[PDB]
Amino acid sequence: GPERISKAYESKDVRLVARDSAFLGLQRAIRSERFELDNFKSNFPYLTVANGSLRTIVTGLKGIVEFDDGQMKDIAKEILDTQICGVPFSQFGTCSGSARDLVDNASYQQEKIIIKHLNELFEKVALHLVGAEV
Repeated sequence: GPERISKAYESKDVRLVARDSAFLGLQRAIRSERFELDNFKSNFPYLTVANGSLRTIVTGLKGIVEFDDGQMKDIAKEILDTQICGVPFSQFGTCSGSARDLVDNASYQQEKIIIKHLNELFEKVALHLVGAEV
């Protein structure tokens, strides 16, 4: 007998509870979580993917279009598109041996300007952050 039973949860305030969950999705987006030159020192090109934060905050963005249903959804698309290190998110999802040789030839001070590309990038994230003060 291949039958399984599951406990049923009470259903009440489907939209109200769902709205609260959407709030938490934005919270993860605010906390962020990314390693810097400490591990990007020698493993800069090694960690190309791992749901670092771009994909997780994109899920929260889906909840934004569903509840707000405004032009904020369009702003979310722009947030995904960004250039860091002179190359877009598309060329920052993989490792290249051409970029591994360039990194080694560069020093820490050169990586400091590269981390600055990241610093402004963080600032753009804060621009969508002020979407709660409106």
